[PDB]
Amino acid sequence: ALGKLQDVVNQNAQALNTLVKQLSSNFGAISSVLNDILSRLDPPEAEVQIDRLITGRLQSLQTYVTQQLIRAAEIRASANLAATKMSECVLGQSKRVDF
Amino acid sequence: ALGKLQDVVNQNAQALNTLVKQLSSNFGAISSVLNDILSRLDPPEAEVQIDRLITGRLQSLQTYVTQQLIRAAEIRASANLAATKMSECVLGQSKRVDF
Amino acid sequence: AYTNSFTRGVYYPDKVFRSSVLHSTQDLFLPFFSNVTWFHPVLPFNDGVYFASTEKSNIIRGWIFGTTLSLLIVNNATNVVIKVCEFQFDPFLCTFEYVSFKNLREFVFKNIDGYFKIYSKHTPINLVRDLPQGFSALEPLVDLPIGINITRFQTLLAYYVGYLQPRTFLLKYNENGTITDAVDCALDPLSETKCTLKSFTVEKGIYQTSNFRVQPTESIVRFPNITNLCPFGEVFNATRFASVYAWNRKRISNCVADYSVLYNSASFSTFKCYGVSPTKLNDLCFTNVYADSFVIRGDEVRQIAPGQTGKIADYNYKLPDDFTGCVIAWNSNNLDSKVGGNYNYLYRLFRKSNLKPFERDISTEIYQAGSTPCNGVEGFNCYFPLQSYGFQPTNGVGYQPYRVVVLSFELLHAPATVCGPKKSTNLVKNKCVNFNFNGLTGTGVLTESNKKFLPFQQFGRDIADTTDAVRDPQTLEILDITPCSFGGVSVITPGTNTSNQVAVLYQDVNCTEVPQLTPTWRVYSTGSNVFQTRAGCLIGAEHVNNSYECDIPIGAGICASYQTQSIIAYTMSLGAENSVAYSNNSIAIPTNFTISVTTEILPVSMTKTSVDCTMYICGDS
Amino acid sequence: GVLTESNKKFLPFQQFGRDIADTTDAVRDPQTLEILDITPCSFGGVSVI
Amino acid sequence: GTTLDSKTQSLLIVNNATNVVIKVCEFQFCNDPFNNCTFEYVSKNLREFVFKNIDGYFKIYSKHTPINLVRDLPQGFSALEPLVDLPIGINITRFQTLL
Amino acid sequence: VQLVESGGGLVQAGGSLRLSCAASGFTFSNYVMYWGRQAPGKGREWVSGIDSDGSDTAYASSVKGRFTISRDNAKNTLYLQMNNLKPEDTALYYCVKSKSPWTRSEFDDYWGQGTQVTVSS
Amino acid sequence: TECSNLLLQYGSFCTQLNRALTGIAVEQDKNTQEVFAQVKQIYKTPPIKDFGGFNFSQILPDPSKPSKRSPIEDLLFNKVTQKFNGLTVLPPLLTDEMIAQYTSALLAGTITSGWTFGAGPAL
Repeated sequence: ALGKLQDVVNQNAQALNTLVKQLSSNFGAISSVLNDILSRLDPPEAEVQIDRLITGRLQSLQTYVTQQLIRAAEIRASANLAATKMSECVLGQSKRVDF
Repeated sequence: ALGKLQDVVNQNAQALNTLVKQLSSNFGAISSVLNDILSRLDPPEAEVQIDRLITGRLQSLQTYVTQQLIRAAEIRASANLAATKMSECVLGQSKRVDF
Repeated sequence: AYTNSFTRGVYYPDKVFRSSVLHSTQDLFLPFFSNVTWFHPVLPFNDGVYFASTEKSNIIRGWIFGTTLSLLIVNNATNVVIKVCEFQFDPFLCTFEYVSFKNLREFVFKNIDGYFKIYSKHTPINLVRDLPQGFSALEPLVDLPIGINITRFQTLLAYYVGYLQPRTFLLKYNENGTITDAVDCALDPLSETKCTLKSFTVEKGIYQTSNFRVQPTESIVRFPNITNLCPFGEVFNATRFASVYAWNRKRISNCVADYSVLYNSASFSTFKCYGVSPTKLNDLCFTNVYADSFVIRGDEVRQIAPGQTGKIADYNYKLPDDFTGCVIAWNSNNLDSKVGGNYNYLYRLFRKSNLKPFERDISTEIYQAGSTPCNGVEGFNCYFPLQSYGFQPTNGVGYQPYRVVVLSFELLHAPATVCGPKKSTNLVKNKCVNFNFNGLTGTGVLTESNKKFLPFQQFGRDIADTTDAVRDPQTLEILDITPCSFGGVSVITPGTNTSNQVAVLYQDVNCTEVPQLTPTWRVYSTGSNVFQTRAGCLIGAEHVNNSYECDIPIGAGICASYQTQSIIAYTMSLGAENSVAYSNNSIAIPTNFTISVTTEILPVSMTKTSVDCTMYICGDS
Repeated sequence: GVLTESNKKFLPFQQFGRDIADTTDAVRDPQTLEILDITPCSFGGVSVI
Repeated sequence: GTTLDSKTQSLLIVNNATNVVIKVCEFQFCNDPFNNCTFEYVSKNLREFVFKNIDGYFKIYSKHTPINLVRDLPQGFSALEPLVDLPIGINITRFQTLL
Repeated sequence: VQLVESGGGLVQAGGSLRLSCAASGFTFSNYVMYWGRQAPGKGREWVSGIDSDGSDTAYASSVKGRFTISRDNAKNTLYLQMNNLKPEDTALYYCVKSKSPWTRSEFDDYWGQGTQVTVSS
Repeated sequence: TECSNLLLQYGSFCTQLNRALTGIAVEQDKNTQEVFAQVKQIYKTPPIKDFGGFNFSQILPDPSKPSKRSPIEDLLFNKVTQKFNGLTVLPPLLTDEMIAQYTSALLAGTITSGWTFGAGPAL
């Protein structure tokens, strides 16, 4: 019965989990552990690996933020509909059919 | 007259033909065909070329997905308004002016 | 003998604790429901082995592993000996020496990265002549990194032998941290669905699990039937090479070109291929090849390369920044030098400007160095446009003559008369094959065409700029390239709480193009339960001729439900019929009423989050 | 991070646990043979009112 | 060619005796025409040809069409296919035709 | 960068010799080392090549089927085992750094100390 | 396959994109269901169009045509008017004939029983 409330929690939790999992992908670099590249490679070579990880992580953060911005708009539409339903069904009697 | 339906169909046509046409760009490598890179280099550097095509096509697909996700919200708002119009005009007589 | 290992061979993948989680491990495990061998003998060790033995009086002692039957593990009355040695093995009953049916023993043997891992578990049984039904995990026992190779094994002494194969499992870690259940992810569509949603229970619905692609049945190469080898020797084993400012350009065409002849020739001091890896030239094809030959000192050989700068690069012979070919240079001191200093080789040193690439200059006008017109006055303020060479074999090696050739070719998508040594194969059509035309590697289904190409066009192209039409390099027929049939795989499942049956949906295929663990997967591949809809090939549901409310939506007006029990496929019905008895003088009026309370649920807010840029991306670095 | 005692029971062969996101949360100490929880070193946002 | 004499190389195309001749020999041309070599591929009707100078290449595009009109280029559209790309390696600044 | 080669000597037909050289100033795992010989007073030649990993080995057509090439990445050592050796092979042998990584093109920017190899009966 | 292995090192971007497009595609059937499935039953008009002079012939379904559509829906369908690289077009769950059936049911309900069927039994 409460799928509409549950799916919001499911999607948000899944998106945070995916954002965390992307921290464990090498993004075409030697490895995902910054301390390891800084440990086993010299500055001139370690810099390129760090930069590739930075690009991948920044892109992942960007995609998470954009998906959150898109979902928030739908939740705001639902909040506006719920506020309208409150003001026109609870604080009054409505004539709009099936509203 | 039927401008809105045709516009939706056309915005689906382009931005998808654009996605297909974007599958043939160098993005900084020697060729726009993976096999052309594969049949012309050893993996230690065909890797670099494939990586550049991968980054380009990944940005392209992500941008297309974002635009589609945004267009989906517009169509969804239109469909919710259409359902409201169906319920209030078709299944009754409305007292809303110009609705 | 043989038997069925229902659910065995699951071992803790690593020494990491997990709780109430459902993990996904890709590692070498024993597939469930597997035919495994039953014994009461030399046995190979492919990659891993599941050894399970039922005994009561310890009729078994241990094992022997290795290839040249090597390490012994044995269990005498009380203790056990572990050591690798050169022994006097048909057995019957150093680097390291670790000498330390009611009862059932399961052992897992793996040697990966040279590390030997043993996993074990014991359980009581009151059964005979059969593998017990149940689930049990095999804990690790001891890790010995002997670092030796092993190919076969044999025990020391009934038992069963199972082999581990690369598989992915959904494991179930309980609150106490023990694997109480698992899912073989490749056994059947239902297990794959349980993999996509990481849970052992799947609610009713439709789920997209994987992608299905028809596979290339064979491989086809079509190359020109020309035979004469390219006269590479005439270019290399020639008489003499022209002075650099007049570099001979000799074309190579209509010939099979083996390049292994140049590779095996070990008289080349610099062989660096620029546009292509050298080891792939023998399979490519080329439009035309230009060999530019001339002689330059070893120090100035570095000028002959794409995108560089120098006197020979600007005034004499320029390789463009996008050059395609290989640069070959070698020493010819014995054949291109005089005793008193040879000056037959000349170069241009006094020019009015640079040269665009592949531009030859034979200008013979006096160069000006002063501000006055030369008027044919050689000497002060007016130099001769060329310069000479000094060739004595008594100098440093950097000054010796080097016959240098640039094997320039255009690798364009063009007729490509030149090719490498590759054996053409018969042309097969209408089948998904991994073809190869003139180096245009790719896979697809080739059919006859109704197209017309221009007599110089080599192949067609799609809007995506991908090859979709070719002409046969041997018969000049237009072939149609269509990518091999494919689609998504969807599993039509009534909830696992209801039944373990599933139906399979293939997206965008014809039910003939669909042909997988056979004892489970193949059942959902044939039979009289295959239905073709507008959403693709539906396998595992019966097409009934009734109509009901949509229970699981397939697509294009088709829904599938679990009824009698089996799965049905029906064209959904919108609702019950009716006909209001309308009349010009007939009205209907309610005589009673109802008070009905209903519910609407509307999401209002969502969790408020805040992610740090530096802490997420770089953390503490 | 910060190390403190816990009450989770590792299996004897297990050496260090993780979370639902496969991140280090628990480690079994080498010498004392106990179970320890590892927690993130504290971080937060600073707001000015 | 650059200079139309023995000094610089000069491409030459002729149709005579049912045969076309394409030398690169720096011929000696008189000022009203109607040595060292490189190659010789010695082998109203509105003729249309396109010439250009690429790296080591001289491309000859061509198309022939039946026309009956005088005093100008005709109307209409017709594409000019390629016929050959002569492998000529000279620098060109001027040219002249032959009747 | 520092290179000193080891091995070489008076070798009769069918004999064997081992050449080794280390590379310092760079880890040497990435770069590819070739084997080069110059007969005295003649041109230099390319004898054999090794891939950066060690999986891919190439030889001159002259030494194909007769010589064994091997190198160890971990102590930075390149070896050459030679079979069916003859007075034909007499030359000064060079192990060279190819300046670059993870590529198969065969030529050397640098030249090592070299070894004096005398072949006689 | 080298491209596939390199792609696997960029985390799960591809899974995210496939899931997003799947959500859009499933929403496109929720939209149609909400707009058109506003009624439980499927009403049918009386055989004879004697509605007191109002001729609904230009909006009611036509038995003659094979799509059982009204003339205006016919004009709407007329006036509004493939290669694959991983691209796929899923078929809509509700066919156009079914949308025509839903519209016919709503029209029949309005003509024969007023707005009474939008709140309860058709009167």
